[PDB]
Amino acid sequence: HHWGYGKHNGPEHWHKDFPIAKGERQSPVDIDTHTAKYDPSLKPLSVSYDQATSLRILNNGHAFNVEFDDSQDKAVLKGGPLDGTYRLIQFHFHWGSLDGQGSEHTVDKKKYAAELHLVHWNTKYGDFGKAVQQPDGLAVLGIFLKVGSAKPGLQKVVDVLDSIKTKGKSADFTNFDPRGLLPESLDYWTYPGSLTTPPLLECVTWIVLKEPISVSSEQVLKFRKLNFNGEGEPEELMVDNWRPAQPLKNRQIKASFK
Ligand SMILES: [Zn+2]
Repeated sequence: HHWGYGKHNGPEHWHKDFPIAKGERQSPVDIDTHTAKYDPSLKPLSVSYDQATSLRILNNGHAFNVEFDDSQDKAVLKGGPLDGTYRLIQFHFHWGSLDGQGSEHTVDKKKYAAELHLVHWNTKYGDFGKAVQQPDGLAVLGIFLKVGSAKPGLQKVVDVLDSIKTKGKSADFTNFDPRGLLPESLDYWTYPGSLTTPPLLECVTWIVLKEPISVSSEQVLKFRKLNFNGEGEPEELMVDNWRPAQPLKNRQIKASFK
């Protein structure tokens, strides 16, 4: 037995192995745009991805992860609600079985077809494993995906998924530029939260972009051909790998824009 997204091991079960699932600053949440508070003391995001060095793409049994070299300040996030410098370590997606679901965050109860998470860790803690133990240890940039026109910058990712169909498989994935995954605007909401997968640690500063990117029906369809299972095991399609919205509790969502 292990946690997953099935009927018998899904989000509603996670609290048994990971009690923090019922904690005070769990993610994702519903962003209520009318009760979000505009904060003019919030700065612009500074995204510096021009020296980013992608290494590998991996099917870890619940998503696929594109990994980056985080040994130096190559791809960093600064500004916004953050204090200090956050290094990009990986990005991954959450998606659905149908176009009308897939995102983790929702906006006035609207679900998007998928959600992209660019995960960064605060360099003052020296390594990722130390960072996740701290309340200001990670920053995650969340980007919604809607189905419309194709996203050209996503296609290199889509074309390599056949080679990592099953859990545990990995492929070399160098020279991918994550700047091709960003929307035009960097307007955002931000709130303190958690990882949305076990161990669900409450160490994340969420930065959710307002503007979705559009991908084609064909591109998201390829996501849905991946497998939760390992090679030689019964085929389980990797779909609906999203956690539903959690209670906001004593938190406020702030907006960088009016
Ligand atoms: Zn995620």
